Amino acid sequence: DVFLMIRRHKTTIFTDAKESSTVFELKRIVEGILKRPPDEQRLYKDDQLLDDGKTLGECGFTSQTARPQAPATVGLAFRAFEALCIEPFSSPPELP
Amino acid sequence: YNLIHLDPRTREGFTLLHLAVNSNTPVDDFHTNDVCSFPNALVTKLLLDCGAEVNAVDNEGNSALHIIVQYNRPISDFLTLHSIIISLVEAGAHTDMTNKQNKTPLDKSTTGVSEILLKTQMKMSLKCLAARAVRANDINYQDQIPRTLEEFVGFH
Amino acid sequence: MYVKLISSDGHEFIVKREHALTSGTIKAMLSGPGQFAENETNEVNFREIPSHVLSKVCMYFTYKVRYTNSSTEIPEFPIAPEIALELLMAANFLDC
Amino acid sequence: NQDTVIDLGISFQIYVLQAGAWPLTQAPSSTFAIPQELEKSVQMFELFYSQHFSGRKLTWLHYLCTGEVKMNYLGKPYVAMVTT
Amino acid sequence: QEMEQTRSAVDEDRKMYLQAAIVRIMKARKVLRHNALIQEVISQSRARFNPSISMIKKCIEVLIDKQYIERSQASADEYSYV
Amino acid sequence: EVKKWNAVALWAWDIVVDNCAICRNHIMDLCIECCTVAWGVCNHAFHFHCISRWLKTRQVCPLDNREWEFQ
Ligand SMILES: [Zn+2]
Ligand SMILES: [Zn+2]
Ligand SMILES: [Zn+2]
Repeated sequence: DVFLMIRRHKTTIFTDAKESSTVFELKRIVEGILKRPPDEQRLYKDDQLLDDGKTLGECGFTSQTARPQAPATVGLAFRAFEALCIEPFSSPPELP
Repeated sequence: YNLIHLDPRTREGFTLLHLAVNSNTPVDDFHTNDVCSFPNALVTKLLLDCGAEVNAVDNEGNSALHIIVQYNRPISDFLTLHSIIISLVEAGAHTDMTNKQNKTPLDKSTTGVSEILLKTQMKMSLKCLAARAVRANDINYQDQIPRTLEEFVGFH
Repeated sequence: MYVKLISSDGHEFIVKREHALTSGTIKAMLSGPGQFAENETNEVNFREIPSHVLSKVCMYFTYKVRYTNSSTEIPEFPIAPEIALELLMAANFLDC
Repeated sequence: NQDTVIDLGISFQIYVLQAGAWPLTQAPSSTFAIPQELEKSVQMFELFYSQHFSGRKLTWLHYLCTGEVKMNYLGKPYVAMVTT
Repeated sequence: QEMEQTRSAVDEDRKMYLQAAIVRIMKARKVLRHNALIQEVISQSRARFNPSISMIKKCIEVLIDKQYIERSQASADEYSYV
Repeated sequence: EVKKWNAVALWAWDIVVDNCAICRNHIMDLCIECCTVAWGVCNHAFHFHCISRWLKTRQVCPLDNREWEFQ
């Protein structure tokens, strides 16, 4: 029951699944909702690449940290592979 | 409904349903003590179904939920509580009204059973949980927020 | 199955359709006119809310689904003071 | 009534017995584990009862339970309605 | 095998009914003779189960041990409620 | 694997304390003396009538060997 925040440019996808599951379908759940070729994806958690057959529970994050308010954000990238390029959220207008 | 539409108010600012939900209502020493119990489940249920102002506030700033959670006998007539709590939440009665002395009725539950009932009837909701923070930290809402949101913040 | 939400500041947020259906406005916008009857994307634009608050409700959308009525030890919501009074202009527009 | 496609794969005939006025009890622990076929069923019903009926501890009784059995491993002949 | 403890269950329950029976009697009677109290407990409980004398004797002692009631100082037969 | 199974339910009132272990009755109904249910530092809920009479006998909680005090 780990909660994710997949990021790729301005596009951001929220994701929740169990930890004991490979990141293969994690590359494919975005593939189904982006209508793009599947093999071009390359997930980048904390600016590093990880095995497609490896589970996301072993990818670095746990459920006790990735609660929905602050989910374990990850960066997505597509083959041109190519480095992760995400857009950070804009700062709110600060109080005077 | 005619009386409620006219909406009488007590000296202490209590509305009619507020007088229905409290426990310190004086009862006459004659046979009314036999039958006129307070808080009464049927009385509050019929008043709310009749069209009572469920979000009516008193001069002390509390709502009906604030008064009913403060009952001194939670496990003596718990079913009545289990009725009235499922009554008010069924029609208005914001569970986090946060009376004018910055007290949500959950903090004024003063009883584990009553707060369990309220938490089961509480709702993961809007800018009420997303307003307790903005009224705890004094952020200027004076015409910085919509007009109905003025009273929305004034509650929350 | 999934819905797309476009923020004012270019950011696009994609979350589960059921999770975004907890707010009445999204239910209203996805229904009737402007339904965008593709049953897979159902993108909706939001030119008023900034990116972070749209991310914040997307955090809150999954928060409500997980904790409707279960796990009585309910975790609270860390609303930032700098994001306060900004989400206070959003949920009424969303009818959460 | 739920928004999503809620299909349980199981039909119900529930006898929601009241409090201790009923004479049957279960004094031994006898923690019979919920079958995973009907685990989605009991979680849906527990969520249903705890929402429409607040403040109710649905203590399930399985020693006087009832229900049918399917024997698809053998080849599914007939039906059987032995205890849970 | 299970029906004999149900007989003991109401027998346990009838003692609890017996204990509550003496208390409401002595709330108004204050002090009462034991022989009159034997008829008095039976009189109200006759609508339900008929209590034998042996069950009453131990229920007086249990109520005495609980110190809801005790024997009167003037007469050991007479009982005093507190 | 299943089509029409269902069991028998049994619901209490989500009360953390089951019974008043003085009169051995429920907490919802009145006391044997009469209503008012007290609490203790040992987190045990008995009637005020059942406890005020208990402290005359002994100032000890009936379940655990602990000195009873009010709440
Ligand atoms: Zn008692
Ligand atoms: Zn009493
Ligand atoms: Zn104790």
